[PDB]
Amino acid sequence: DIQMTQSPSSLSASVGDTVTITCQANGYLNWYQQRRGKAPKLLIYDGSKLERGVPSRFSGRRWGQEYNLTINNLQPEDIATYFCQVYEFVVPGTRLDLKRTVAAPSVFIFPPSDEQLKSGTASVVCLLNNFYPREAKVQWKVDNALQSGNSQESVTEQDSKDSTYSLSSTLTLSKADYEKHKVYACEVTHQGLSSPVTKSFNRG
Amino acid sequence: EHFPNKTISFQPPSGGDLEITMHHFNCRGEFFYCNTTQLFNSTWINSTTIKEYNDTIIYLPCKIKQIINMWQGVGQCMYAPPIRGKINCVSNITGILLTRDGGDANATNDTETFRPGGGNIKDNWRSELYKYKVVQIEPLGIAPTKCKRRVVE
Amino acid sequence: SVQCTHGIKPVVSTQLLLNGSLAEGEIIIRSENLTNNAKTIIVHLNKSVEINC
Amino acid sequence: QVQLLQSGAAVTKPGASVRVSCEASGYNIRDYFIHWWRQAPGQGLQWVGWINPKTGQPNNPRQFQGRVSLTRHASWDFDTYSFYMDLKALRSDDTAVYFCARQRSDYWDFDVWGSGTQVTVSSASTKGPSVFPLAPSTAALGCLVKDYFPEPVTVSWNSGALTSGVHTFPAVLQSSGLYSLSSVVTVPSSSLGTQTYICNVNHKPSNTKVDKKVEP
Ligand SMILES: *[C@@H]1O[C@H](CO)[C@@H](O[C@@H]2O[C@H](CO)[C@@H](O[C@@H]3O[C@H](CO[C@H]4O[C@H](CO[C@H]5O[C@H](CO)[C@@H](O)[C@H](O)[C@@H]5O)[C@@H](O)[C@H](O[C@H]5O[C@H](CO)[C@@H](O)[C@H](O)[C@@H]5O)[C@@H]4O)[C@@H](O)[C@H](O[C@H]4O[C@H](CO)[C@@H](O)[C@H](O)[C@@H]4O)[C@@H]3O)[C@H](O)[C@H]2NC(C)=O)[C@H](O)[C@H]1NC(C)=O
Ligand SMILES: *[C@@H]1O[C@H](CO)[C@@H](O[C@@H]2O[C@H](CO)[C@@H](O)[C@H](O)[C@H]2NC(C)=O)[C@H](O)[C@H]1NC(C)=O
Ligand SMILES: *[C@@H]1O[C@H](CO)[C@@H](O[C@@H]2O[C@H](CO)[C@@H](O)[C@H](O)[C@H]2NC(C)=O)[C@H](O)[C@H]1NC(C)=O
Ligand SMILES: *[C@@H]1O[C@H](CO)[C@@H](O[C@@H]2O[C@H](CO)[C@@H](O)[C@H](O)[C@H]2NC(C)=O)[C@H](O)[C@H]1NC(C)=O
Ligand SMILES: *[C@@H]1O[C@H](CO)[C@@H](O[C@@H]2O[C@H](CO)[C@@H](O)[C@H](O)[C@H]2NC(C)=O)[C@H](O)[C@H]1NC(C)=O
Ligand SMILES: *[C@@H]1O[C@H](CO)[C@@H](O)[C@H](O)[C@H]1NC(C)=O
Ligand SMILES: *[C@@H]1O[C@H](CO)[C@@H](O)[C@H](O)[C@H]1NC(C)=O
Ligand SMILES: *[C@@H]1O[C@H](CO)[C@@H](O)[C@H](O)[C@H]1NC(C)=O
Ligand SMILES: *[C@@H]1O[C@H](CO)[C@@H](O)[C@H](O)[C@H]1NC(C)=O
Repeated sequence: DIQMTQSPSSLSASVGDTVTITCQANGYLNWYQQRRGKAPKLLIYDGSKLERGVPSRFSGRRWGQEYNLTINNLQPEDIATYFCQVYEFVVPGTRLDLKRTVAAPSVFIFPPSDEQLKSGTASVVCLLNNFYPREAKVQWKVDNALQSGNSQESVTEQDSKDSTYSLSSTLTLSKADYEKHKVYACEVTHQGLSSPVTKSFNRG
Repeated sequence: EHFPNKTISFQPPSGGDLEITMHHFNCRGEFFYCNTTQLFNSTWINSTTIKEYNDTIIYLPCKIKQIINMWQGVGQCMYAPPIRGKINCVSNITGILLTRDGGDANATNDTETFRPGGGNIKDNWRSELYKYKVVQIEPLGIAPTKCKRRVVE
Repeated sequence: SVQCTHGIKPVVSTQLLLNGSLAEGEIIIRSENLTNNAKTIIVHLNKSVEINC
Repeated sequence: QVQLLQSGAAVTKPGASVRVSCEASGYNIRDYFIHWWRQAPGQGLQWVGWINPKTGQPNNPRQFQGRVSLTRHASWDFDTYSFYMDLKALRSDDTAVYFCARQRSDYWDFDVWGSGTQVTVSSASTKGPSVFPLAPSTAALGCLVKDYFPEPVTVSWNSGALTSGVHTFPAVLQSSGLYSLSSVVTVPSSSLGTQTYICNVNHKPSNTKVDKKVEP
């Protein structure tokens, strides 16, 4: 009968900032920090108690049913995921990044090479570079017709200096529809960009 | 009562040593390991109706061991000699040791499964020493009173 | 208050308590914490079920 | 000190069985429960079960019950324990990273975790990839790698000379059952037409190395 929740899991703070994450559980709760694809490390056990070999900035508040994790004067290596653990129930956690790095994405379009079609495989990609936040709505139009299910999307890690992301969306189409027309566009709307930016290419 | 809105279902032990998966005990020097799987699986969904049956006797098969390592790494290993004749014990069952199976979050179909066995040997003695606490008597008390010690002249 | 306990049999068993002392009121379910599956549950009965081996 | 060393990654076929190992050597191993967690791709951890080192008694949830089987094997004097997970009937949704954690107290706090064992189950055994260039029109340009198995493949430019501005996207598992990715680097627009750029891919499990020039 253990009910637990987690923060909206999308929050951004700059370097040297203070951040708090809240959980609402009804059992012995612990606070773990996990990196990308790494063994998670325990930070706090029993709500507030601090573990040996942990930076002093982490602290815990046990009030009511709410558990608070507070991190002070954030360092660049603390950008990770954090989750609160109860006996056998674990929430996915929260996502961390740096704020105020809003920018218009750089749009790149690359038509499939001629030697790719010789194997009977068609793959069209629209590249997004230097954009923030990560959440971007990428829509594919084949002459103003939405394509669903045939696109694979990935986002690179937050780079060290610019703290910007880059997205790759691959659209897979049949040979018949790609070679029959000329113009194809992958327009993306982003909070960073002020106007719809589209990249084109001339066959020649 | 402790699990209000779920059905209670027993299941046999899921693995481990032979001292865990099978009811282990002793008679006259011979060490018995009884199966006990007919005692420990069933389902109790809602007690919708009372089901009447006929009298039955449950026969649990039992193995017998001689090289006994009672305590895993602290007790001396022992070899129990065979006992001549026929062995017969009549004993009481005054308790059960269960272990709840862990639950998940994505989907709990209102069921809880308890499998017998589990615990260490200490739980066989907590069942007896749960009423008792040892205390130390402090028989020296100090309280104010209107009496004063007669000072000698 | 007592000077010392009742008779305690050192009988050793694994899945079912044998030769024990019956509960007085009813079935009593005892565990260190009932919301921690790593903790064993002791169900102590108020009426014996003889086992004949 | 504690050294919860875990075995390496495993790749098998659906319907097979994989035994994931875990080794503990640097403490009083008999007094702490060893739990097993699994992590789906890009998802939070998930409970699998705990095993008592003294008696070997496991405990698994409903969905995992019947398939998974946790086991331990002690040394001659219990100074070194080995913990194994036999996961019978490997189905599609079993591609996950597996951790052997060590419970420390009654709060279920795990101070020590294992390194991890990536277990993936599918057909299409190890094979060479297909490399596709991107025709150029500061800007960015790169190569694409397709239909390789299994991970990983690394793309290097100019034979281990250029690594600035590289954006190697994480690989994606398509419906076919193979792996693909695209690696692009930034380069000034004046360098195009004057510099020769090559992308080199090394696929150790398939022992295939492919270097391809990118030209307009
Ligand atoms: C198995 O393990 C689990 C742990 O995993 C364990 O769970 C504990 O269970 C006990 C009892 O079931 C819990 O204790 C109770 O906690 C109640 C809530 O405590 C909170 O609220 C206190 C008051 O805050 C008021 O205001 C807030 C909003 O601000 C509101 O939400 C609250 O409801 C409340 O109205 C607060 O003081 C308390 O803080 C605790 O911790 C701090 C730091 O450790 C300490 O300084 C405090 O003094 C306090 O202990 C917490 O924030 C609480 O209301 C309740 O109090 C009743 O009993 C006392 C004593 O009888 C009376 O004086 C009081 O008037 C109430 O009648 C009681 O304290 C405990 O919180 C659980 N722990 C966890 C982690 O979940 C199980 O018990 C275990 N099972 C077994 C069998 O052992
Ligand atoms: C206790 O007895 C039961 C049967 O009453 C055993 O359960 C069988 O175990 C075998 C071993 O693989 C299975 O093939 C059977 O399907 C099981 N069920 C039946 C009805 O036979 C159980 O294994 C015994 N206990 C131990 C520890 O062996
Ligand atoms: C097994 O249980 C039975 C019944 O619970 C016991 O029989 C009674 O035990 C009490 C002990 O409190 C005696 O006072 C009674 O005289 C016994 N007989 C009856 C008819 O009540 C029996 O003693 C138990 N066996 C052991 C070895 O303890
Ligand atoms: C042992 O304890 C059980 C409680 O679990 C008793 O069962 C109750 O018996 C009364 C008899 O008046 C019934 O009215 C209740 O409905 C029973 N409870 C349940 C949950 O079935 C039982 O009587 C006790 N036996 C002895 C000898 O003390
Ligand atoms: C314990 O078991 C023994 C033998 O298994 C029982 O003694 C036999 O009980 C049966 C029951 O029908 C009789 O037919 C036999 O005549 C008895 N003697 C022999 C030598 O077999 C004994 O009664 C059992 N005890 C209890 C309390 O059930
Ligand atoms: C602590 O938790 C409370 C909820 O009880 C929340 O309102 C608050 O923002 C958290 N942080 C601080 C610093 O109080
Ligand atoms: C739980 O069981 C009680 C008694 O059987 C019943 O009244 C109640 O509706 C059930 N459900 C909940 C959520 O309490
Ligand atoms: C009890 O035994 C098995 C144990 O798994 C269970 O599946 C079955 O439904 C029950 N009854 C019989 C007769 O086996
Ligand atoms: C002893 O021998 C058994 C069977 O030959 C084997 O399983 C075990 O690993 C050996 N070593 C120890 C320490 O038991």
